[PDB]
Amino acid sequence: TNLCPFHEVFNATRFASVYAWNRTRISNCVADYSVLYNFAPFFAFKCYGVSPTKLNDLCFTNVYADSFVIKGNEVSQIAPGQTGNIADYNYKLPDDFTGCVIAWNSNKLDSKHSGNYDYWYRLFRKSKLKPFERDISTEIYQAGNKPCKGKGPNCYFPLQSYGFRPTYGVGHQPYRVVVLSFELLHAPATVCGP
Amino acid sequence: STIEEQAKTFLDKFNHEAEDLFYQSSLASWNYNTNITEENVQNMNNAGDKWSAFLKEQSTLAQMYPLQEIQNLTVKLQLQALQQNGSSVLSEDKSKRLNTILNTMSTIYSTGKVCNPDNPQECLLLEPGLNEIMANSLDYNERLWAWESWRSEVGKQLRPLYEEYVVLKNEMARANHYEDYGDYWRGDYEVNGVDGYDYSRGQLIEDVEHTFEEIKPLYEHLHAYVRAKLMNAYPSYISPIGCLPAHLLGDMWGRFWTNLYSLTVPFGQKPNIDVTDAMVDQAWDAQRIFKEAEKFFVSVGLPNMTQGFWENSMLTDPGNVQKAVCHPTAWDLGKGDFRILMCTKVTMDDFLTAHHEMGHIQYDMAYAAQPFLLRNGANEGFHEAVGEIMSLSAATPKHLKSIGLLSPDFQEDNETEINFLLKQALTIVGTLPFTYMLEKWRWMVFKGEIPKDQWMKKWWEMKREIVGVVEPVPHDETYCDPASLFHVSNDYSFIRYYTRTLYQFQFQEALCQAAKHEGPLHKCDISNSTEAGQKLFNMLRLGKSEPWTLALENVVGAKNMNVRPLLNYFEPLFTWLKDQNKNSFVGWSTDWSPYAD
Ligand SMILES: *[C@@H]1O[C@H](CO)[C@@H](O)[C@H](O)[C@H]1NC(C)=O
Ligand SMILES: *[C@@H]1O[C@H](CO)[C@@H](O)[C@H](O)[C@H]1NC(C)=O
Ligand SMILES: *[C@@H]1O[C@H](CO)[C@@H](O)[C@H](O)[C@H]1NC(C)=O
Ligand SMILES: *[C@@H]1O[C@H](CO)[C@@H](O)[C@H](O)[C@H]1NC(C)=O
Ligand SMILES: *[C@@H]1O[C@H](CO)[C@@H](O)[C@H](O)[C@H]1NC(C)=O
Ligand SMILES: *[C@@H]1O[C@H](CO)[C@@H](O)[C@H](O)[C@H]1NC(C)=O
Ligand SMILES: [Cl-]
Ligand SMILES: [Zn+2]
Repeated sequence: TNLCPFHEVFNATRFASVYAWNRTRISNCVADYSVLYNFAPFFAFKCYGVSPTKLNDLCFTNVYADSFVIKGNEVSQIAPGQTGNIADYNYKLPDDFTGCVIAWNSNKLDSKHSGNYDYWYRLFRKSKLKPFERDISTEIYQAGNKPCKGKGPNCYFPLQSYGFRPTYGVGHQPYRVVVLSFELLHAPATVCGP
Repeated sequence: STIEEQAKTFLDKFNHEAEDLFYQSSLASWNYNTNITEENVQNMNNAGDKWSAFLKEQSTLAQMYPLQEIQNLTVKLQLQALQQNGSSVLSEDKSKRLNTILNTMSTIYSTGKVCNPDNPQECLLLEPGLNEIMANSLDYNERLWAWESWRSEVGKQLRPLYEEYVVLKNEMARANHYEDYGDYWRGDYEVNGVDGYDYSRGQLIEDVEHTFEEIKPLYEHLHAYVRAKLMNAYPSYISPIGCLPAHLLGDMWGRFWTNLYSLTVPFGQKPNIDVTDAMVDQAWDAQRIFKEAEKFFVSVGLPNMTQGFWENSMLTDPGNVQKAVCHPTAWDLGKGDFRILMCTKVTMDDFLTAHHEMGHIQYDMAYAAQPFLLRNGANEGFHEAVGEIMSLSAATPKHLKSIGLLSPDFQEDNETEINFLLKQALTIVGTLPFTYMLEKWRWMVFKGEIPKDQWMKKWWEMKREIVGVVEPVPHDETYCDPASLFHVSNDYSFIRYYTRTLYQFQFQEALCQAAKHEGPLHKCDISNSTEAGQKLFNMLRLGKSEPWTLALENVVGAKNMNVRPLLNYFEPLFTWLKDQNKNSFVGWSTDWSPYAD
């Protein structure tokens, strides 16, 4: 009757930024899923490859949970086969993904007056990302012709800040996002429902 | 490789940085204006200084992108609106001279004081002293004293300062490839590279002249009626064919004739619409007023107010402990935050002003999705027009009866509507010749058609020719009387009000046609018509990314300013007025003056 660290993943304090999406590996559990329901009033529960009521009757070999914070529109942006600055330069989700996404509103823990500048995201990369990629770049971008060195007039630092403050609109408000991925492949499933 | 995509990049960086910096600056301004202290002044000063430094830095950097190699229209507009260096093209010495002169104008106008000739220690400001004096006193001598003392006290100081102001402004205009500063201000309505929608810098002059040509006849008819009423009131001061004295127009400069209603009312025995008693009887408060205006905007299909708007905006005078300046202003701080600040009182006037401000808020929220450099009206004249059209719609007695503030037994009749339209004319018709006068005078002063030693001579000659107002006291070229106005002394364009006057009635006629309403336009209401709301939104979402002509056509289907809505809206008052004016002289003679006997 060993349970997952679901409380330990949905109740942290320092969810990393989207340019470095923290990955927790889930195995050797029995998987309580009433906690996936009772936790917070929620804002989005779009499940794709699994029925969201028919999940306790399934067995999985390995499950991955990735948690990070984004703005309001980007929550709708995270979806199979989409476009935009968060789905093309920070986080890409595969078109054949089978799992559930989680999005609730964090306004009391991850929020402060006088601004919050600890979180970041990436608007600039040479090309498109591939599904499930981590890329902590440090290089300076380039326009099309200049052999520039450092932070040239056409060569910028490709990291910005998520200015967060508690007097912001809902559309720009700092939602907390975690994505749950399963694998329906023939192998000994170490996680099952009671 | 190409330069346009580099511009795209640079703009992509600029929008994101500017959102945060401008939010900080505007939040500092808000917390200053809601709470008047000193450290708040320090904070807003720091924030504005940072914001201005960011602007000058971005302009200096992006100036290296030449506009001749951009094809995307939105990118071109973004980079052009960015690239206007404005004062920085001029030398630093002349720049600091200009800013010192500007601050000097601001201090002289805001702190100008006049003292009565009997008590040297008893002196009055313009606001509220002289404003109340010429807005409430019926004594000819007191109005004359206020007018002459204020002008002789402010214009004489501001004359050479204004001369150097015009000199530097012309220099910087010629630096920025403009022939005159008037052309710099006319550049607001400019669009290029859009076929079937272009507009030249002289086209605005031609259009405003032609429109005034069509709007004049109502104006001399109203002038004749007001002259008859004033001569009835003041037999010994007003000639039956001469121009009206300047200090008998209801405000400090003859800008509005809203005051003269009590003296020029056609039927002084018919009741006036005032639901202030209805406000107190039903115990209405600010929250209920703004919920009323909320559901009014909902009725056409516009969205609700955001939760932050109701939560954090200051909807009442914050007591006596903390002081605030509550001129009705709508603030768009960005990042999905919108606010309203004005001292609500329980009167129908504040009831209309609330609708106007929430119209501003809806306009601002509509184009929130546009980029940072284009989040503004298609031109300058759309914001306040959209604000005022909601007030015009809400002022209709039909809406008042519908929302239970006017008794259904109230009897609408010809006399009451005649009084109402005469009030609306005294508010609206009176200002059009004055705005045309001031703007055209400024334009020909900047262009150089009037040498220095007859500016005021030409000014008053053209007034007696056009607006039909003659000075009661002769002046020499030592005065700078036009600078005695807020807009003239503090660097604002003024044709905006004429443009707004045309635009709001164009919009009203179009929407009222869309609302399938029958009868006089002044009784038209747009509520409960979602088609009107979607028509409004179909231009609301645009911002200023496309030409203003296209935005105007999106609402009215016409590509230019036109005067038919105004004349059609005032036609019954026009026929009443020409009915009365059969036994009075129409027109004004420029030679007669109060000081010539
Ligand atoms: C997180 O844990 C603390 C105790 O460690 C608990 O009080 C709190 O309720 C938890 N968070 C939520 C959202 O329940
Ligand atoms: C998530 O963050 C914790 C604490 O910062 C760290 O120990 C863990 O390795 C991270 N997991 C990742 C980056 O996958
Ligand atoms: C206004 O600012 C002063 C200065 O800090 C402060 O003491 C006061 O509480 C403020 N009043 C408000 C926020 O209503
Ligand atoms: C201009 O660029 C924007 C975004 O880069 C694009 O949506 C639009 O279609 C472009 N228009 C033209 C005329 O190139
Ligand atoms: C928001 O608008 C809807 C649509 O009319 C309305 O039913 C609802 O009451 C509004 N919200 C509030 C808090 O009144
Ligand atoms: C608009 O429709 C509502 C809903 O029936 C009604 O209560 C209100 O009186 C209507 N107003 C007008 C002006 O027709
Ligand atoms: Cl005047
Ligand atoms: Zn307004």
